[PDB]
Amino acid sequence: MKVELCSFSGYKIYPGHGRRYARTDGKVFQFLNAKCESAFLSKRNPRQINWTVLYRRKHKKG
Amino acid sequence: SMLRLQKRLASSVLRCGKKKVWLDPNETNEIANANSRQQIRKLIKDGLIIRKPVTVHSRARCR
Amino acid sequence: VRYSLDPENPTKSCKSRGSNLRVHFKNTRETAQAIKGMHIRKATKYLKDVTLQKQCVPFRRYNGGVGRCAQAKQWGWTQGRWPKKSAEFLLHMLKNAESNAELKGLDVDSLVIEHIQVNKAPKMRRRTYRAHGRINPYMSSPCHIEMILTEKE
Amino acid sequence: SHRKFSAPRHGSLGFLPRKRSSRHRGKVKSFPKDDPSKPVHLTAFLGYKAGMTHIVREVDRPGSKVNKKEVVEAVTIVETPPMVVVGIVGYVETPRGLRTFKTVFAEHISDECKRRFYKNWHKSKKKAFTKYCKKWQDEDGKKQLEKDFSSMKKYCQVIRVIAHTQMRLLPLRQKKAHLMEIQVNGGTVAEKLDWARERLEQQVPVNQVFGQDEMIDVIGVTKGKGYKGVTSRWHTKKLPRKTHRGLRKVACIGAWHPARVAFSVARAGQKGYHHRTEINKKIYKIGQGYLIKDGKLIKNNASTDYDLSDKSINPLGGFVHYGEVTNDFVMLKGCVVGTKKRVLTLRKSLLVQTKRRALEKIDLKFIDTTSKFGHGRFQTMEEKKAFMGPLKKDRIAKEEGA
RNA sequence: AGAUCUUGGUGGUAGUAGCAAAUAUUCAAACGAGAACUUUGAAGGCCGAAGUGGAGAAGGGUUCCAUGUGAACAGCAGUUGA
RNA sequence: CCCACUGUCCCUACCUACUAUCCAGCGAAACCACAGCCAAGGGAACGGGCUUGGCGGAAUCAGCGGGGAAAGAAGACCCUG
RNA sequence: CACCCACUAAUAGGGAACGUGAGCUGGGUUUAGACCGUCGUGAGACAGGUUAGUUUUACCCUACUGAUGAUGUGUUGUUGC
Ligand SMILES: [Mg+2]
Ligand SMILES: [Mg+2]
Ligand SMILES: [Mg+2]
Ligand SMILES: [Mg+2]
Ligand SMILES: [Mg+2]
Ligand SMILES: [Mg+2]
Ligand SMILES: [Mg+2]
Ligand SMILES: [Mg+2]
Ligand SMILES: [Mg+2]
Ligand SMILES: [Mg+2]
Ligand SMILES: [Mg+2]
Ligand SMILES: [Mg+2]
Ligand SMILES: [Mg+2]
Ligand SMILES: [Mg+2]
Ligand SMILES: [Mg+2]
Ligand SMILES: [Mg+2]
Ligand SMILES: [Mg+2]
Ligand SMILES: [Mg+2]
Ligand SMILES: [Mg+2]
Ligand SMILES: [Mg+2]
Ligand SMILES: [Mg+2]
Ligand SMILES: [Mg+2]
Ligand SMILES: [Mg+2]
Ligand SMILES: [Mg+2]
Ligand SMILES: [Mg+2]
Ligand SMILES: [Mg+2]
Repeated sequence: MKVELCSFSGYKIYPGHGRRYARTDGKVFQFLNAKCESAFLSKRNPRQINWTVLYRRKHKKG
Repeated sequence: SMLRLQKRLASSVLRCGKKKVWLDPNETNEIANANSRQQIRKLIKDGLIIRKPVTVHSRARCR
Repeated sequence: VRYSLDPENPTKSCKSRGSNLRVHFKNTRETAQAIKGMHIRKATKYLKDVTLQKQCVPFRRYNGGVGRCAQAKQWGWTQGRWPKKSAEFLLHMLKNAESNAELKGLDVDSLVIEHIQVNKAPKMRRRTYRAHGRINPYMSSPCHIEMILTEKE
Repeated sequence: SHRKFSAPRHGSLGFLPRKRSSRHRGKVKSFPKDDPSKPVHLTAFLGYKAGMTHIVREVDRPGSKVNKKEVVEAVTIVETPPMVVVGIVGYVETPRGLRTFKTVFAEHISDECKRRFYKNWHKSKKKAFTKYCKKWQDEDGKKQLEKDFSSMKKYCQVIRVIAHTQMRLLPLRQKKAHLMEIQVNGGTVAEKLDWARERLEQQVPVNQVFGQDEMIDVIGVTKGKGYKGVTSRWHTKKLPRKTHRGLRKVACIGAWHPARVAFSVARAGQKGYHHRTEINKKIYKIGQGYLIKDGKLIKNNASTDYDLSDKSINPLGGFVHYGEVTNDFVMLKGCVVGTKKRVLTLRKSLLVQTKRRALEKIDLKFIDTTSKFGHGRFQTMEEKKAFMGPLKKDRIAKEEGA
């Protein structure tokens, strides 16, 4: 019912889920789960992981 | 019944280890009567005792 | 031979005896106390159940360290076990007594174990080794067994 | 010599018989103090721990940082089908305590209720109360019952009613119901006896016993942890790694004198499965359960004033290790002792709720229903299919279905 | 009655401690009264040539080999065996 | 002493293998005046026994290390001969 | 023991065989190796300094922690005080 969030994978994050990460430079990110956060922490590109929303829209899937 | 002697004799005559010696489980009775190397040779000729092929180690991956 | 507790009527009774039976004596004693007073068929099926761990014998006197099992609640006891070797030995003795009862020509459908006795047999010496080159006895504890059956129904 | 530094004692001396509960239900041991001026009402109930989830609500606590703000609070769902009352017990006050005076059971005892009387229902002849209930019919037994009621009315000081849960309504394997004495309060002995006499053979829904946003007590048996050492059973300090004969121990279990071990020394043994009583638990939402008036209604279980989503309290995939909840459920705030599918007793608070923690109106805005069998990420099947679109098995099923 | 006495016998402890150094056994069959342990076959493994292989010295002295037994021993068992 | 490193620690938790656990079989050893609930008293000046009092309910299991001034050596310190 | 740093409402003093080694550790003292200084002719000594140096056993009774039970109510169960 509050603000819905978007993760590294582009999923909606419901309240009470995931974590919020803010870097020192001044950008704040949120991740749906530890998998998405870990993928972000290795600086893996979202567009090359098959189940990310970004890959889905890039490849015109569905 | 207990064919350790027969296995030893077969391994010695066939000049291979006991690993490669195959004794026929069906004619166990016939083998157990053989207590001489001549009898072992006869059983070899008849085909009750088989020298099993060497385990395969191919070098195709190596090549 | 001089059986202890000779029967009241040594015509309706048969005897079986064993000596130097290579079984644990305490286990045998607990088993014999367990089967005391039973009909022969009931005793036989009971020992067979002991073999299959379906009925446990109550360890009443020599219960040191004996664990707890559910089947002990049949008796007013808590500790119990399933001595296989004791069961087999008592089975052989019981079949011997049955053969004697046949030879006396009295039906074996009416036998009740009125008397049974287990006594320690002479100990046999075995040897072990300890930490500082010390030797400890490794004794065995066989037992002599006698029993008397009786026709009653 | 004194210990060189002071340290608070580890463990509580109020729970010293740290042993398994001799009961599986969890008994009341203290009912709310009676007062005749109140209306006739029950005092307690039986519930089952379905599972847990979290909710989103706005707090209306003035003067805090959380006033007019939205918070997330974890909740516990307790499935509570309506109790079935089968009997009445009256007690008489003695200088030796309360003792049972006279007991009356109702006719047509439910089959599940009768199972409680049998350790092995399978081989039973089902004879329980069969001769008893026949006295509800002949005039002699009826007169005996009327004399019994008159005696209770003129002699008993407090009375209770026996209610049993309904196993057929729950998704658990066990079909043996749970019996309970529930005290009845709020009126004269005659009034409460008349009310209970009306309520014999009847169903008492949980809403008629407890109310919205009211703080109650929770009684149950915790999670049995099995045999445990001192370190977990008492949270004492671990010994250093150089320790020889064991580091998960207590180094000193008592001085030379009094030449014994005091009871207050922490020692290994049973952990968990302890009968506990928790108090001050607010009821955020009392569920309504499943109805079919024309069709099955599930929105009533999870749709709130701002969600308006036709979804049930059951999370995606059902509750972990529990099943699916279809009947009346209670949404407590916070944690509740015992595992899943563990019977719980809920009781009216013995105290007076004057604090602004209590008596605060509760308005839910959003209730999470994501799958807890993993990291759930969709509220409903409908939203999941909407997001993910068609799938391969969906396509092949459409192919065969044309 | 003593002498931490000598010799010998026997208890409680106690059916207790214990039978945990070196990855692992399974199926079927046969003999056999009796099979987890005997033997054969199949399977999975291990030792991995500085070996759990093949042979010698010193030392041991018949343990070597055949057949037979299930008294004792191989701390379980064994139809097997130094 | 410093850089890095980390469950040494904050502050503990989980997992694996073998044990312990139970069963089958086999099966000792140390030790043992007799036995083994405590408080106070007196006493060889710190009792399991005695007095006073508190009390006391068969058989046992898994732990445990407070006590038995536990066991292991006729104290190796000191003194005498 | 002492002292300092910091925090805190406060950083009070003590006992239980100078509590607590079959709970741990072994840093110290208090063996055998060794060096320095002092003493002694010397072997050797030094509540003088330094360094390195095996911390055994519980399965018994009891205590304590848990676990079966056990006594009567004819049996057995349910609900309770
Ligand atoms: Mg013991
Ligand atoms: Mg043990
Ligand atoms: Mg040894
Ligand atoms: Mg030696
Ligand atoms: Mg150490
Ligand atoms: Mg989950
Ligand atoms: Mg004498
Ligand atoms: Mg004398
Ligand atoms: Mg002597
Ligand atoms: Mg053992
Ligand atoms: Mg072992
Ligand atoms: Mg290999
Ligand atoms: Mg070699
Ligand atoms: Mg030989
Ligand atoms: Mg053996
Ligand atoms: Mg005393
Ligand atoms: Mg001396
Ligand atoms: Mg001396
Ligand atoms: Mg103090
Ligand atoms: Mg001290
Ligand atoms: Mg000590
Ligand atoms: Mg020590
Ligand atoms: Mg030191
Ligand atoms: Mg020195
Ligand atoms: Mg000099
Ligand atoms: Mg060194």
